[PDB]
Amino acid sequence: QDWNGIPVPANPGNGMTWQLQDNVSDSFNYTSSEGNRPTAFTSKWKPSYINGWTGPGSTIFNAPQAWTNGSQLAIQAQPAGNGKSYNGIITSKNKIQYPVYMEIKAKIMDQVLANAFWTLTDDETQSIDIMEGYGSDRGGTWFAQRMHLSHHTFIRNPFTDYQPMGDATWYYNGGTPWRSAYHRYGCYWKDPFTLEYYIDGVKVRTVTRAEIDPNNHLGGTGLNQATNIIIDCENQTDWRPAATQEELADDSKNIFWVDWIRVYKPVA
Ligand SMILES: OC[C@H]1O[C@H](O)[C@H](O)[C@@H](O[C@@H]2O[C@H]3CO[C@@H]([C@@H]2O)[C@@H]3O[C@@H]2O[C@H](CO)[C@H](O)[C@H](O[C@@H]3O[C@H]4CO[C@@H]([C@@H]3O)[C@@H]4O)[C@H]2O)[C@H]1O
Ligand SMILES: [Ca+2]
Repeated sequence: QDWNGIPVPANPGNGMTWQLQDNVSDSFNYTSSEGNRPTAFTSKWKPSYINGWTGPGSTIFNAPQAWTNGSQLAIQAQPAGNGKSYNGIITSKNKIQYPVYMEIKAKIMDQVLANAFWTLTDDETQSIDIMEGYGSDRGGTWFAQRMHLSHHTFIRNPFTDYQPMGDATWYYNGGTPWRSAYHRYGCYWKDPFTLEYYIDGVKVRTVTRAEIDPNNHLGGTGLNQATNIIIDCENQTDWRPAATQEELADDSKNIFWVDWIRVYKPVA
């Protein structure tokens, strides 16, 4: 695999080591697209959201915009007309649950669109955002230069959304924009109350119990459910400027590239 010899940066415990979870890991070293979906892909992933929802704001999730090129997954955006985009997404066919380390090597788009690697339960109440980036300087240099590290707890009806909002939820890298290179974005979901984030193999943030669910949307369980993996892009016009149609058409800038995803659990 692509990550051969790259250590897992999280601590598996004394007298423990890390073990790869095959069914949610992929080096994406195959070619695939709409009408050419091989087993290497369909055994693990589907190019759609976890249900029929087509995305927030000006997003239109669309299967053709997820594909692979022999070495990387492309999560692509396209013009949809009427101020909207078509947006790539994949989701896992298999669930994961703490304790679990999950990491991608990826390069976000030079777009105002969100690009994210995240989890979401079938009931849509629990989410971890391993990363959520906004690449273009047209969205503000402040955003282009920061990576969002967060999680959500929801009540579905009426819709109520909690995430931590402390300054440490947006991680700065000296002014280098995140669009400029591939980085490794990782998170150890250690238990329902403990999340650690890792960028380029370095621990950059720890979230503990008080920040997990202070409004009690989950009734005291914390982030405890088996959940789905998602990698997507979104046109989040409820709070972001809309992408222009020409930006969405520019294929030198409209692809969120993921070289690989790897997932491990701690073992003796
Ligand atoms: O950028 C990546 C993500 O980052 C953060 O994680 C965000 O929290 C996440 O947005 C969320 O994704 C899901 C979970 O909660 C919201 C949210 O936008 C989303 O789910 C939809 O929420 C809307 C309400 O705003 C609806 O409740 C919708 O329900 C659907 O209703 C019908 C159609 O399909 C089924 C769905 O449940 C139903 O039969 C939710 O899907 C990302 O931005
Ligand atoms: Ca690869």
